[PDB]
Amino acid sequence: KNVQIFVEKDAVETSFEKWSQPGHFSRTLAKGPKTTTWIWNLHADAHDFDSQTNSLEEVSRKIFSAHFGQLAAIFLWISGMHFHGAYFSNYSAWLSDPIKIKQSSQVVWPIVGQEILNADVGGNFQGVQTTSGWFQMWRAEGITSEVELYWIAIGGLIMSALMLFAGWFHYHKAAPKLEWFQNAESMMNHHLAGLLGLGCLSWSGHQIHIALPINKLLDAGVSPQEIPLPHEFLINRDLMAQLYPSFEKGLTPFFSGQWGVYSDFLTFKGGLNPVTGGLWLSDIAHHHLALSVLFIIAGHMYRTNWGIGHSMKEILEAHKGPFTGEGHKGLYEILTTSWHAQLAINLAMIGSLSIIVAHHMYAMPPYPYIATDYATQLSLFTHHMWIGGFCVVGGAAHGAIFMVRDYTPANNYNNLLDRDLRHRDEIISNLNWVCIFLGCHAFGFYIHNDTMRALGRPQDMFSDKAIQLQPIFAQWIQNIHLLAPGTTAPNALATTSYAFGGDIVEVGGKIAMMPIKLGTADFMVHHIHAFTIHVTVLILLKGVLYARSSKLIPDKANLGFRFPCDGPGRGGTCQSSSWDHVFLGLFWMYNAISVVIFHFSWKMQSDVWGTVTADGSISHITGGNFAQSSITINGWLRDFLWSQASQVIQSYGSASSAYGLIFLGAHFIWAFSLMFLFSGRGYWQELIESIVWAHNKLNFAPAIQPRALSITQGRAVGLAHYLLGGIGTTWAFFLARSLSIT
Amino acid sequence: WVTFYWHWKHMTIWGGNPGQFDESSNYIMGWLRDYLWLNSSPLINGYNPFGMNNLSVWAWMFLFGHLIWATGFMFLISWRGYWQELIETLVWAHERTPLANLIRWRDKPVALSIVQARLVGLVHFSVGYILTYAAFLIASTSGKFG
Amino acid sequence: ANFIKPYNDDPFVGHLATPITSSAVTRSLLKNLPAYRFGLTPLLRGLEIGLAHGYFLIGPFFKLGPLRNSEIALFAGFLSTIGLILILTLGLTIYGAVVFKEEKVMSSANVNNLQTKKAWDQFKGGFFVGACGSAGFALICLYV
Amino acid sequence: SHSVKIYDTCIGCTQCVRACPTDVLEMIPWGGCKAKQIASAPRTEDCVGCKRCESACPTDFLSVRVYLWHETTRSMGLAY
Amino acid sequence: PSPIFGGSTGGWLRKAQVEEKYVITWDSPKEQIFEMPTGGAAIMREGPNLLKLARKEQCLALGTRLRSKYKIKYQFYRVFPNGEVQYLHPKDGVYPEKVNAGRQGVGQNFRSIGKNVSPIEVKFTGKQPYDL
Amino acid sequence: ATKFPKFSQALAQDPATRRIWYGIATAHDLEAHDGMTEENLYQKIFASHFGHLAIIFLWTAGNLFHVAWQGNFEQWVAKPLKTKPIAHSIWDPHFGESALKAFSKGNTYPVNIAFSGVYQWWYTIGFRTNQELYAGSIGLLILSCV
Ligand code: CLA
Ligand code: CLA
Ligand code: CLA
Ligand code: CLA
Ligand code: CLA
Ligand code: CLA
Ligand SMILES: CC1=C(/C=C/C(C)=C/C=C/C(C)=C/C=C/C=C(C)/C=C/C=C(C)/C=C/C2=C(C)CCCC2(C)C)C(C)(C)CCC1
Ligand SMILES: CC1=C(/C=C/C(C)=C/C=C/C(C)=C/C=C/C=C(C)/C=C/C=C(C)/C=C/C2=C(C)CCCC2(C)C)C(C)(C)CCC1
Ligand SMILES: CC1=C(C/C=C(\C)CCC[C@H](C)CCC[C@H](C)CCCC(C)C)C(=O)c2ccccc2C1=O
Ligand code: SF4
Ligand code: SF4
Repeated sequence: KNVQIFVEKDAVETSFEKWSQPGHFSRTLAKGPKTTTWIWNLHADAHDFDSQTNSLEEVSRKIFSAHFGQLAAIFLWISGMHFHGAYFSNYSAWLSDPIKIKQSSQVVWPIVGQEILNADVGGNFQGVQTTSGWFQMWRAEGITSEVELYWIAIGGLIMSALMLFAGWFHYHKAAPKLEWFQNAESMMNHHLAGLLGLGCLSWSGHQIHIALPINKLLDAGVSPQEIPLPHEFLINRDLMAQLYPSFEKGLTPFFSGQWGVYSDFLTFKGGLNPVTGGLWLSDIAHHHLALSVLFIIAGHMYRTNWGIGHSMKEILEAHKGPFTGEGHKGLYEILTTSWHAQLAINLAMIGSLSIIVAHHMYAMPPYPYIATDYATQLSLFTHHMWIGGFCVVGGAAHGAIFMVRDYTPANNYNNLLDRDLRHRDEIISNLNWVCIFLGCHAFGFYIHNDTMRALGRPQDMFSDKAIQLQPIFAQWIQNIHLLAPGTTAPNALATTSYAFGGDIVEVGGKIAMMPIKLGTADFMVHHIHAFTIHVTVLILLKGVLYARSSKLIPDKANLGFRFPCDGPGRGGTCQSSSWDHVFLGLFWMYNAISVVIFHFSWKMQSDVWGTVTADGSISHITGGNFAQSSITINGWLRDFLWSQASQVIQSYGSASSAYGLIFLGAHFIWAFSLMFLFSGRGYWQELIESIVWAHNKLNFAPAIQPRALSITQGRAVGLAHYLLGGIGTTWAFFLARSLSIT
Repeated sequence: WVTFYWHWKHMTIWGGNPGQFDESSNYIMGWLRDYLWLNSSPLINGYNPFGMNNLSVWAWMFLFGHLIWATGFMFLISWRGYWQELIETLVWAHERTPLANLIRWRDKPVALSIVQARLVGLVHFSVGYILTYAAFLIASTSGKFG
Repeated sequence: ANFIKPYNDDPFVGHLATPITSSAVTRSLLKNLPAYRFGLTPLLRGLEIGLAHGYFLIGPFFKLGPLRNSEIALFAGFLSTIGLILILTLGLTIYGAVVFKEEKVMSSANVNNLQTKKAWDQFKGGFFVGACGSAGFALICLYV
Repeated sequence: SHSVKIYDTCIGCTQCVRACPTDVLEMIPWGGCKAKQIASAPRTEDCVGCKRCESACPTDFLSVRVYLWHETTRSMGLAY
Repeated sequence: PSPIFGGSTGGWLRKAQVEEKYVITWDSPKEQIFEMPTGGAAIMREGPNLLKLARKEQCLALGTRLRSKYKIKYQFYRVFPNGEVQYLHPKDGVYPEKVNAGRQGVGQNFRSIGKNVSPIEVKFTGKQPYDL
Repeated sequence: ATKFPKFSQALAQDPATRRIWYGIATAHDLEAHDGMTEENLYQKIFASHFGHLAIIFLWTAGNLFHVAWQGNFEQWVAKPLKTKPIAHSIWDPHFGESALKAFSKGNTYPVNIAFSGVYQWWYTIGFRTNQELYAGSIGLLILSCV
């Protein structure tokens, strides 16, 4: 057998000795501090496990146990939330009337006049309005009572302590060997079939037996109280056959292969629930079933201990064309002997996933009563755009850490990796052009519109009334999705989303979904999206390809991943390291995602969101100003930023006045960053010397000598304040704007 | 800080309500809302979809300033050896493309130096800074005349 | 099989011989363009080039012009093609006035060479004739 | 070209010469310190100016010193 | 005797045939793969090896990787467009890190650094404080 | 030096584009030029002071000329409380029809309103006609020639 369990017993003694010696993990820091730079190095190097030991087995043991610690903090986080929903919320009052009661799971103490933050939300309750969608998620599970939330909170605490115990057990008591970690084919079979497959099967089981029948009674108008205990849905088929009259057959049409009997709970109707404005739970139960069969079957594609199956190595090595040379040879050693190469894939995938997740939750809203909560819709969408943005660049950082540290030329003669490095001047110069081509056109469309309008010539602007730029490719695709129910998807009753066209869904007088028409003002913005992604890719790609050498520095790989420069000769060598490429690309991701959430917040408010009256008279939030006000920069500056600021700037004395303070606080922090980004270290260290003198004059000085922040560190400070202040100012602007319109 | 203060104090004396500045000038939000947000109305309405006015040039100059100030950030945050490596791929590309090979520079293209980037980034931050305030202070006063 | 080798069997030279660089299509095509054709006076080299450029520079001026919707939409733009050619020619005069050096010895056995001061002047004047003439040719072809 | 000067506080521990990435400095015989050797700058025209030599010099203040000078194609560090 | 390499776009430019180009020679006892300063990988040939590069640093960077990573030792040359060659590394066959009788003093100030003159003293002259 | 910077032999032998950038930015740093003596230094500065003085009087002579030629000084002197003073006229082929009507509100042609305060200044020092303003501009053109 090749797949076995290898574990070392009693590997590391558990004592408080090392806790009292900061910097024990590295060879240079263990001597103790001499300057204040030591304190900074202590934190920057604490998780760099690769630079602490040379053994791959010891690095892998540290990573494994740290995953248990990360999960234990997530369980504690989840257990808190459920606890707040059970003791500091208005969940019951919300369940009885989820159109008038606003949501809240946080209560502040009254101590310095801050009680004003407890808003008058409803249901004889005062608290801070929360926009995480905990409530809607609980209704979809069929919660209905605070008691049930309490058990989740106790079970979250127990799981959290189980994780803490497992991470301690696997690092000190039962430390598993290197052979165990290097089992990719086994690991893939378990994550596909076990984690994802049995996860979707059991979840589907909860949805069919507990979540489906409770939701049917809530939707029909039954008060929570009259709904029976969830376990009573598991015992009496009489209760289950009244709602879905195919339980009288039981489980026999499943083993006879007559699955169309269950069309009561395995639907493919599409659209949304006219009552709640969320997806049909019956579609979601079918969704998890079809997934779980796919995941369990996919977890049999690899060979472990029995002959049958694929070896990952013979797959990749078979793929070689006459342009690619050796093709995929060597990518195994890479992806089974280096943790950096793994994160580079994984973070790029998980970050892309969170972006994908945010696009699908506003167009096909999966929870009930969430589509008309515009504060939740807006908050959840931007959040995943940010988390997606950070993880994507984080994949590119580890790709460049891999090229510097784990990459070897002898392991890769003439393969795809070796070949990319060989024409790296061609990838970068061609990308460079595509960037100069996309920016001059997409941003120059706005300038033209800014000058034409200012010169009194609107007849010559790129608009829906002048020179049109109609997005005909995306309009063509919308028609296909609209005509799809019946033809291309003959068993589908309605379209996947109403964005491609169809009818208007409304819950409580508010609009949940509407067709989203695309015109030339849409078209122009989509290129800005195109353009800012291509530039971000230009910086990160360049950092990975030139991580080891350049024409400028031939021995860049000997200097390391993150070095400040190679001196003021050879012209300027500042920011040549691949860490500095990651540093620059963080500012672009920021630039790119900011335009995305600006585009989403304004298009939804202009052309979807709003209320209605008799004869379907739709009144939008900003009244349809999107086709003729977003084609110029002045229109974006005056109608989006200036007009919609009125809430956050007039929030004083109200319950949303914390958003006005955090608004100013983040404008302050953002400006504070510019002191670190524009200046440099040797002006600050001379400044410290005059200060130290005033201390020496008075007979005292710290024995840990004060030293200015280093070149690399002064950049990482200025970037962290730039993001914090920038994202924060928008955070405060988005919530005080959307709480006032929801 | 001196020019905002001198202007805001006069706009309220001319407007006939000196008390507006006497109460809102104690906290920052007062400055941000009653001076900057409240007085930019006639400037940014210089031109719009409906039409344009005499003050369109100040509105165009207002945006102009914001752009030059923001391009000043490029020269101040991103340093030289990023740019030097980029130009080396551009020198390569130009030398390998047929029909563009007949033309050639007489001065080797290189990235601006360390001290040159600071001076340029400084001139952008400066010219953008002054032009956007000139744009604001002139049209907010002439657009309200009091 | 390998479709990528070092250009001219020189592995250390910084070039790659790919089907975009050196294939039978791109070899015969580039060898017959007027900037690389064997048997052309530098006037003729500039004439042809100019004949093919002035003809399509017309288009974006006549269609997306400031006076495109007037009865003098064709005139407006033709004039502005001539003004574009005057700027391009001006870039050709100054480039050759500085890149090439005057010859001491009347010795001239290659009067055909393009990369010289005397021939560049002929090449520059041929560009101006062919581009103003092709600007006028589709002035006739569009007046229909 | 750049200018590289070497002062008498040089203790001759060869660390600047081992750090130079373009072979500008060398060690020569000298009778003024324990190691009887001093650094020398015979090829300052290959000097790119990266100052790696000064980051390696243990004396306080430095024994080796680089001063900015007129730039050629070699000190600009160009490969074109 | 050029090593085994499939080529790359990071090699020499016009500067080679117009301005000085550099070659490096080394001797290897066996066939081993090394990293190119302008390219990712290449197999060196037993016996003498000859490589052409565009910069002195690129040549010297390869030497450093050939020294403490493979235990081998090399010669640098400057080649002009007319055909004149120059011999550069090692200058006198002996490495610069090791003292060799016969070398001389170039560019040495016979005093410590705090002993330089004020810039006002050398006013209106064509020098500098560190050239006195 | 025999290159573009003729005052820096060390900047004129640079093969990169940096040479162009530096010859511009060190042109006035007279003490650092090749072969500069002290007596020649003071002479160059002195003559540079004359040329600077002439640019100021040429600048003033401009402002007198544009108001005398295109302002409303005479109409302003008659009613200084109602009329808006006129900087100079606009001629820009890039203006739409509504631009020409927006910048000519209250006048006959396109025009910029002055915010320099030269009107109030000239009024209190004696000026009353356009002929006097024009005469003052000729006297400052002659002074600049001297
Ligand atoms: C809003 C942005 C911003 C801010 C806040 C500062 C802040 C500062 N800069 Mg500046 N700087 C900026 C932008 C900014 N910079 C920019 C864009 C540049 C161009 C690169 C510079 C360039 C620069 C240089 C060259 C110099 C400064 C200096 C200073 C200091 C001035 C002394 C002072 O004000 O003490 C007050 C301290 C603060 C305002 C920092 C905030 C502290 C907060 C947390 C206090 C909270 C209030 C209250 C005390 C709360 C009590 C605390 C609690 C524990 C009880 C201070 C740290 C000088 C310096 O360091 O001298 C001492 C200096 O020489 N900066
Ligand atoms: C069916 C088997 C199975 C399952 C479910 C998992 C599940 C997991 N593995 Mg894993 N693994 C397996 C087999 C399995 N592995 C094998 C055989 C190997 C050796 C090749 C590995 C080697 C391995 C490594 C090296 C790492 C993981 C990690 C992880 C976690 C990924 C993070 C995540 O998605 O959190 C989702 C979290 C949850 C779903 C919470 C579940 C918490 C526990 C573990 C419950 C599962 C136990 C049991 C099946 C539940 C029974 C339910 C009951 C009602 C019947 C996840 C908990 C990573 C990690 O985080 O480690 C801590 C990691 O670094 N695995
Ligand atoms: C699963 C995700 C993941 C993992 C495991 C790692 C792991 C690692 N990264 Mg990495 N990275 C990630 C995501 C990840 N990263 C992402 C998303 C990015 C892009 C932003 C990066 C960018 C990145 C760079 C650029 C570098 C690393 C480095 C490292 C290594 C050492 C980290 C260390 O010691 O930090 C210790 C941790 C800290 C010092 C914590 C400070 C975190 C910030 C400053 C505070 C956050 C603010 C807070 C959230 C809000 C504040 C509010 C305020 C009011 C208080 C380690 C291998 C470094 C390295 O040397 O690689 C080997 C390195 O140079 N990573
Ligand atoms: C508003 C500020 C601003 C602007 C305009 C730019 C502009 C640019 N940056 Mg950026 N940058 C900025 C801030 C800014 N940056 C900041 C704050 C940082 C610090 C983090 C950086 C860091 C940085 C890096 C690290 C990179 C860039 C890149 C680029 C270039 C993108 C290519 C392109 O489309 O150019 C086209 C020009 C524009 C989009 C702007 C003007 C558009 C005009 C109006 C249209 C065409 C005009 C025409 C050509 C000339 C006619 C006018 C004239 C006759 C008067 C471009 C020059 C990237 C690059 O060079 O890749 C190619 C790159 O890698 N920048
Ligand atoms: C780059 C963005 C951009 C674009 C696309 C336009 C587009 C336009 N502007 Mg402009 N403009 C811009 C930015 C831009 N503007 C900026 C930034 C400003 C502010 C300074 C202005 C200010 C401005 C004014 C004041 C005016 C215009 C006008 C115009 C129009 C005509 C211009 C003209 O004839 O040019 C000539 C065009 C060309 C010579 C075209 C060359 C490009 C060709 C097609 C490229 C072909 C590439 C080819 C595919 C390569 C493959 C070859 C292979 C197949 C062999 C046109 C709609 C005028 C108008 O009336 O508007 C209607 C006008 O009066 N613009
Ligand atoms: C401050 C000086 C100045 C002046 C006087 C002009 C004048 C003009 N511009 Mg221009 N422009 C300038 C600066 C200037 N520009 C700058 C700095 C920019 C870049 C930001 C532009 C960008 C710009 C654009 C994008 C466009 C103009 C256009 C125009 C024309 C106005 C529209 C019209 O009705 O013409 C209509 C034009 C005609 C009826 C025919 C005119 C043909 C000309 C006069 C032929 C000239 C021939 C001659 C050989 C030119 C030699 C040039 C050189 C040797 C000096 C007009 C000729 C528009 C244009 O060219 O229209 C086609 C236009 O699309 N301008
Ligand atoms: C929310 C939450 C929670 C909770 C959770 C839970 C409550 C869970 C559950 C879960 C579950 C409760 C699961 C279940 C599972 C089950 C399963 C998964 C089953 C399966 C089975 C099967 C698969 C079968 C098979 C078969 C057949 C069909 C036939 C033949 C025979 C056999 C046996 C083979 C916690 C506390 C953690 C924390 C916090 C959060
Ligand atoms: C798109 C495309 C393409 C391309 C194409 C092209 C690019 C074309 C061009 C074409 C052109 C661009 C053409 C031109 C033409 C021209 C002409 C046709 C001319 C004519 C002229 C004439 C005939 C003459 C004139 C004159 C003179 C010179 C003198 C005076 C008199 C006259 C006026 C007569 C391809 C194939 C790749 C593919 C597909 C797509
Ligand atoms: C200001 C600045 C410094 C000076 C900053 C230093 C020396 C760090 C000071 C951090 C202190 C010691 C940590 C404790 C923070 C404060 C004592 C408390 C402030 C927090 C409030 C909320 C109370 C640099 O060292 C530097 C280096 C490189 C580029 C730019 C810069 C730069 O801009
Ligand atoms: S400046 Fe750099 S290249 Fe010159 S001698 Fe010192 S270390 Fe060597
Ligand atoms: S200058 Fe510094 S590194 Fe060089 S020999 Fe002297 S002490 Fe050693």
